[PDB]
Amino acid sequence: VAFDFDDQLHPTRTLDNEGDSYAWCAEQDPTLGPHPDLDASFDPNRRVF
Amino acid sequence: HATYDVAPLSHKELFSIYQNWDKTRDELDLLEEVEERISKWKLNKWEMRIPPLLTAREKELMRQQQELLKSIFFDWGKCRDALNKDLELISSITGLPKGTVREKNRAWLQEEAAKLRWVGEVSKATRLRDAFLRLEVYGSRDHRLLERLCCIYGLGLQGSFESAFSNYIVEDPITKKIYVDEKNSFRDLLAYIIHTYPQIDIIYDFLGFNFIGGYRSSLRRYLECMVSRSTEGEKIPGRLVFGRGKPAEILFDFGNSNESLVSGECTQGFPDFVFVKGSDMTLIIIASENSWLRNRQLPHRKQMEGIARRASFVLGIPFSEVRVRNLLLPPTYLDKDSIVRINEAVLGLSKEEQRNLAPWLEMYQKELDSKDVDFCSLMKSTNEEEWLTL
Amino acid sequence: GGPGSPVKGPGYYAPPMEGEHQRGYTAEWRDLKNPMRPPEFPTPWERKYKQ
Amino acid sequence: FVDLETGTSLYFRDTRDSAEAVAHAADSKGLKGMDNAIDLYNEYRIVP
Amino acid sequence: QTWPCTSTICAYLDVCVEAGEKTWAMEAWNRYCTELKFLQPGEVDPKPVSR
Amino acid sequence: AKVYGAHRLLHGKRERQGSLFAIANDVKYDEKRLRQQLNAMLEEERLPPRTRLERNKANGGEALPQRRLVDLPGVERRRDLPADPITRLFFQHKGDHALYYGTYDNPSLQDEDRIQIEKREPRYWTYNVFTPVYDFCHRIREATEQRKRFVIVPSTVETRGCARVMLGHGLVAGFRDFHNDRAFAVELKYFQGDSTINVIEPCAYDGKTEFEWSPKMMRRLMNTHGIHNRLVVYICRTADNRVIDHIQAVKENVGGRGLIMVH
Amino acid sequence: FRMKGGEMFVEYKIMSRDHRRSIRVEDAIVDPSVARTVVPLSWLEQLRSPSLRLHTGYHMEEAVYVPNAILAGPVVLSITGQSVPVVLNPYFVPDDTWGIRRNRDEWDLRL
Amino acid sequence: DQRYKGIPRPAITNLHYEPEWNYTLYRAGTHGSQLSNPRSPLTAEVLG
Amino acid sequence: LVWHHFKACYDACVEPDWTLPKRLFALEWIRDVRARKHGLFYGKMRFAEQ
Amino acid sequence: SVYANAMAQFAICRQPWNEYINLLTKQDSTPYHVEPQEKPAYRGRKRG
Amino acid sequence: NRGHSNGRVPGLNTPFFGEFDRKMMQAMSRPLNADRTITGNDGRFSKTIMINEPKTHQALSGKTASELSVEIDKATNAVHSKLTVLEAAQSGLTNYYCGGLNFEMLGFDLHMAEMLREKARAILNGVASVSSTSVMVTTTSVPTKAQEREVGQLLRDALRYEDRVDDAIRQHASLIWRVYTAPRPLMALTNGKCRGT
Amino acid sequence: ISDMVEDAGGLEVVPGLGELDAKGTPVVPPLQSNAHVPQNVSFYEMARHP
Amino acid sequence: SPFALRAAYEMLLEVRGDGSAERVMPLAESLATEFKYISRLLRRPDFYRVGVHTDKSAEAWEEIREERQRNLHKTHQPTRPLPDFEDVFERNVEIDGH
Repeated sequence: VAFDFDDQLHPTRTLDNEGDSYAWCAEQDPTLGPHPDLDASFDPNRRVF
Repeated sequence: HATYDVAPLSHKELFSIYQNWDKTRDELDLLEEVEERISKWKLNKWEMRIPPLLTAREKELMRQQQELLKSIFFDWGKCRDALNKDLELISSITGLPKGTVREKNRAWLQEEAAKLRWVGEVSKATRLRDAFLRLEVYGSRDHRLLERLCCIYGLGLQGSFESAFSNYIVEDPITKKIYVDEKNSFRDLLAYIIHTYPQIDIIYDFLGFNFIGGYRSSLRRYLECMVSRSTEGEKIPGRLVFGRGKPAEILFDFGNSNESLVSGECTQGFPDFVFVKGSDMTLIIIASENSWLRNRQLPHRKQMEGIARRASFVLGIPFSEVRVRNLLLPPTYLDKDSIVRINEAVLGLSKEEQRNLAPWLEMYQKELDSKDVDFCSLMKSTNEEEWLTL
Repeated sequence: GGPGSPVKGPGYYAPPMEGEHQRGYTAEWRDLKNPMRPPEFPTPWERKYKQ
Repeated sequence: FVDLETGTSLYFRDTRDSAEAVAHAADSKGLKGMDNAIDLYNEYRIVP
Repeated sequence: QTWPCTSTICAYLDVCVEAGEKTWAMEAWNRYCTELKFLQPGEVDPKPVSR
Repeated sequence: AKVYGAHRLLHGKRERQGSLFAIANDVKYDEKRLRQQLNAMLEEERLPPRTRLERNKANGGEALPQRRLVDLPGVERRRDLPADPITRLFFQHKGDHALYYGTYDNPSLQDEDRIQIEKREPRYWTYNVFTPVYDFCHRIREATEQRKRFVIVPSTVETRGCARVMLGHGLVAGFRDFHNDRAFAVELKYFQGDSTINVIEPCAYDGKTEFEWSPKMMRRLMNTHGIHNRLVVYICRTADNRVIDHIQAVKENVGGRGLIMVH
Repeated sequence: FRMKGGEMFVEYKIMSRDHRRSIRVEDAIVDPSVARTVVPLSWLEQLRSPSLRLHTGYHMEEAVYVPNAILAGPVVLSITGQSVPVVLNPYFVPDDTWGIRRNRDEWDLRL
Repeated sequence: DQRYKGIPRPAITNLHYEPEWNYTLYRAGTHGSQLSNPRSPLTAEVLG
Repeated sequence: LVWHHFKACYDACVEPDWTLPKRLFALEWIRDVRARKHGLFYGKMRFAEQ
Repeated sequence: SVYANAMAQFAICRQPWNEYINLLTKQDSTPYHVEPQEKPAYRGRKRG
Repeated sequence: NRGHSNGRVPGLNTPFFGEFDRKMMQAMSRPLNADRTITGNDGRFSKTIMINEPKTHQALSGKTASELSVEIDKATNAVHSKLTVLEAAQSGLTNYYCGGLNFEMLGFDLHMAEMLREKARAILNGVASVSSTSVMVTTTSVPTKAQEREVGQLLRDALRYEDRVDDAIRQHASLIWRVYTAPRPLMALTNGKCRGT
Repeated sequence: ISDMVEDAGGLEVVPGLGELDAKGTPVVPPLQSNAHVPQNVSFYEMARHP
Repeated sequence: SPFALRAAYEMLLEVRGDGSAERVMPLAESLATEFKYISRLLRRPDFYRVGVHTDKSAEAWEEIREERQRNLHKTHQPTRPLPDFEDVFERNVEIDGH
């Protein structure tokens, strides 16, 4: 719940299929890579073992 | 004073009571003789005016309507005092009497103002300018005539302020003499109003003075009139008011937008009055007060097509020429613009038929309040937010 | 004189709907003056105190 | 700072538009006020 | 700011009588004992206590 | 001499032998008019410019009480505060969804991507009863002790009250209310390696003990042995349901519930 | 302060002791021969600026003759050249017996 | 709506909404102190 | 500047105006006056008392 | 828009900056790449 | 059902316009305006002024430009302002830095001014009964005072909407000039298109 | 500007300033400026050498 | 718009002057010129009757067409004017080949 400076905070869980998370930067520069702050399966109720 | 045997009348009761037949009943003279009296009143004269012979329900709505009228009369009283200050300045600066003050042109204004500048009181010239300039707005003797007549009609609907204008010892002008009066100017003026505007009880709601249950029932009893006295005739099977001369000329008292709005089930479509005049359907919906609810009154295109095609079957009117529309009406009252666009756009009424049916629409000048203009502009929510907005 | 005093009350009337919202104007509407036009009566107010 | 030359151009950023700097449209030639050097001795002491 | 009931207006009016000043009584008349109307033939005489 | 800017005793008029009543009444009248004129001069001397900077800024009234102009469908609606949707703590939830927002105690279902703070409600008699004001102060204390940057801090009216005044007092690089019914984020400010919030304490380690501050109590903090000291900022929630520092609380002589001390 | 013929003409600004209401005099004469300033009575109200220290306008207000005038004070004169204010109790003569209007708009006021 | 539930308007409220109505009947010094202030013209003309 | 006016008046052999320090540091002058009136001391206020 | 056909023929899209940057020449380039090994992580005040 | 919980998010549901913000430099932004058309983000020696107005494509209204002309120089007059990064906080909803005047608003106000001029001349016999030309729409003297009394109101409100357009234009000119004559460094980090002004 | 006018003594409304007379001239002669470049205010002939 | 074209060209000429950097209009008087032009060109119904509504999106226009065709209070002497797609736009024009 508290984030450091140079440490990247949580990634935004994209929609399920995650085909359009790069198609919705079609407006953006053509060659953009996957966004590092995006995730298909980021669940913060994921209980680690 | 609200002594026993005295109870809040109705409009029929008021017509039967305050009906004496004289014709030298000048609207703007009886009204000014009533309003100056209510300006010389003092705040205890509003004290004993709730007839004690009522349940707890009606007594508080009585105090409610009463402090409404009382605020309204004090507004008019301060307006009229600032007005008599304006007339006094114009008269004291020019010499002309206040009587002839209320009709001088902007032409006379410029002429007299140049006169004033010639001898050197330009500050006084501008004082007269602004006095006259806003007196041109409010100095018309029938300035808010219809809502003065309506608040007086509410007063006379109380049964309490019936004697309070009379019997006052009064002093005379320079022939300094004391004498009781008897002229119940309220009796005269209310008789004149009841006898002149037999639809005054509908203008009352329309002007919003009927805060409890605002102008809806008045709108229905006005639509039924403007349809029955326009089309040859339109019966009362319950709430349906449709003709016999065989157009599809219906006015349908569908229901209550707001009671439906805030009642158990949430929908989006609920017209007040469905007016069908051949190929054209019109759903009149009285806007609500929850700006969070005015967003779910206008029916959706699914509804506006589902009424179109259901009507084209049942009403038999051909499909290509079926044009379902909406008409939103201001939430608590009705501005003259909305009465214009009820009659003209919705009903088939031309000026010589209106001026014959609703002869007071000429005096109506109620407009939209600034807090109220935005009732029609609804908030647009996309189709991915059906879970957030209303 | 602070908050513990008896209250001072509204130096006006507290009305409902059609009081000062564009209906008309009270006596507090003709005496108020726009800055451009001069005062009625002349005073030799200082510039420094004016500002 | 005075040694490392970088940034001494900003004191003459005003010559971006030649015509504008000659015209002297706005007095605000200064990096921090009206002049490049206004109160170099006091005003900078404002900082703790 | 109290409402002199019929008894109280009568009282003060006696006082005006004895002191011999009509003005003193004209205002009690103008203010309070105006909405006092005689018992018209149809209406009940001592309308009951209500509140 | 050409001048720019340009009597009852002198006319020596024979003073009217006013009756003892036409003397006493005018004595009382001049006395009362002088009293109220002195009160008016004291009112114009003790006038705060918060109110003096408007008497001659609101002169723009035309003489006519003119109609108010209708404008576009909406320009008077409050914008939302910008917040990037993809690199984010919570989406800055819109205002239109104002019927979607629940409460701190009972929150809605928003920001599924993110954890949710929990409440702080004890169990027995023997425990102190914490409160959002306590937990916000110790969230912030632990984060400034861990050199974090953003804290996700509980959201009650006087928690973000404390935050808006701390931010006004510079103890915090910023805050944000995402309208998240439960949380909101406080971005902390640092200096020379050490936190700017040197210490931050709750007025009460308990909730069951509300500490109303007398205006004199709050005036004896800004008075360190004769030196006026607005250094340590104290947040107190007045009677008007406002949350203000002790400095504006004693500039208007009202005291409020004690919320936090900080410096 | 100037002389045109030796006689000195000072520029000053007479001010209510609170410097609220003020009235300037471009070139007034300086006669070191009358031990009191004689300003027209019209300013007794222009410079009556009722403050708190002085409840009424002035502090001293006495019907004097030279009775022509109202000797009133204290009024804060301020001469252009000098930096020290000069506080006076001027005679306030009326403009009737003593029409101090010498020429077109001039005044015949002396320090 | 509670504004008029319960009880009516205590009608001295008009004593605020109306100033001409509230007065103090007998003046200030009548109860014998008219000559307290030595220098009021009240005393000056009473004594002489 | 105040030391300068003093050197100058001395050299013209005219009386100095000992109100020049006051007229140059008026802000500081009134701030000392109110500092005294507030914290009842005499002399001049030092930055430790601000 | 509604009627963009005229100048929309030669639209000037955005350039591939992400690609340009990723394909710049790096002072740390390696013939065969290897993911660096893990750094020491502070295990507590007991463990440093 | 239900799609995304926040409804319409600009990266997952609808297209993301503008720049990405992998910091929170716009999320932790303080409203310098009562309508929140501006938001602020100050460090210690810097000040970042982010126009927050994507619902109208950053097209500044007259009022917003009057507020911005003052927040820009309120920051470029502060003492701990070394640089003022002025920019647009496009929350993913626009690619615009600062659109022009809200020409929609200017059209609205102008059309209403002309609608009132027309409801006014739809009463009058003798708008042009005068001989000189400096005379403008209002105080068109009539020998009728049931028509003077109504047309004067309409013509005054016409003058008022025309002023509400005049003012948007003057506000925006003065805000360009606010930026131009700003004393301190005003780095207008132009991140996206920017129409006329 | 509204307060520059106030401290400027309000607008003096003089009738017919820029209004022209039949023969094309204006009534109420305009206000005329007396400004130029000062031709004897080089500061050097002032604070000269001693 | 054609009069827009000619206006904007004479605008450029006025802002430019002779063209030399000693008379290309500064910011002050450049913006004074621009104010004169856009001001005298808003008062033309070219703009606010037709030229405003062109920049609505092709979905905004439909959001308006549904309102204009279904809501009365938005059409008949409405509290605020709603533009007519056929007033603004003229289908299938032809000018010298285009």
